[PDB]
Amino acid sequence: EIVKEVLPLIRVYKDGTVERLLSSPNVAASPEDPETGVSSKDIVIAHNPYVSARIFLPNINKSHNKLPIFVYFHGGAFCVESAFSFFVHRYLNILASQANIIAVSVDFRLLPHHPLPAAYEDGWTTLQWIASHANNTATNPEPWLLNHADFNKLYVGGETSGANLAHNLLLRAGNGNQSLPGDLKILGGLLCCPFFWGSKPIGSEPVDEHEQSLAMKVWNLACPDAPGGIDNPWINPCVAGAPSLATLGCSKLLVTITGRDEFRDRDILYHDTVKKSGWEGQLELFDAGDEEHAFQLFKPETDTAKAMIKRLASFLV
Repeated sequence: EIVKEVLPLIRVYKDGTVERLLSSPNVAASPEDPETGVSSKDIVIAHNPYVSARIFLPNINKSHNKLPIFVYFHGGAFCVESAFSFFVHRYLNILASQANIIAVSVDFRLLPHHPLPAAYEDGWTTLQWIASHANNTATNPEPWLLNHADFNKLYVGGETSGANLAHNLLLRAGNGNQSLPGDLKILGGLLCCPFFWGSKPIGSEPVDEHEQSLAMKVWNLACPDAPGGIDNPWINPCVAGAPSLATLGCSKLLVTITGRDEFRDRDILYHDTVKKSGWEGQLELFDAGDEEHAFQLFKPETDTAKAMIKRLASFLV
């Protein structure tokens, strides 16, 4: 019997058995991906609360220099998708090889059982875990990080809800009484169609249906206790009295948008607010074209997807 529902994404029963939308099944890590040459391993970042990940290492054809790290958070409205899906595996294989970087695909906790800020906390745990490698305080070090990772080139990002998550990580890092082990800094933020919303319809957003929007339902499930509801700074970063976007804790920031994404105008407002917030870094915007959310993961062979991957490659640098 049904306790919660946010169709088409998720159904939760009295017993805590959950039906989720599943856009692709999980695939296994690979010693060497046939198409891209990227190696992957599944590792435990933390046992409790349980946080795992897949790490991606491109072909090591030269080893003069160490590689940028890209910590990636999948989308799925905080309640579906996976760090290990066919789509994410194949996508990060492409990115890792094209950009020549190490990728970390984070399997953070999801609704219904873990409301925000659980996912936020898991991302922070991930970053601490990475930074403890750099100052030699990691109890169970990943050799790939010790051997191939350039810790001065840490990038953090994702799609939609995952990009929202990265954004909140940036704010935490830019907070004064917050530090990573060894006071490690984040180089860059990559936010691809980030999930942001608000109580008032803006731009091309439908006016009357706004109260019934899927975003309202998703936010209520992810964080019902949130003060201000859909206007809480976690979901609406441009809301009055939110932390200033001048405190984003990186030095380069690329915001990615698309034509058919429901978050287009929110994303556009967000970038523009960062621009006039006083933030000091390299701020960039990329309009990926007439596409949906995350189109490049689904159709990586299109000219538009290839153009996006190329653009990202020149950013993750």
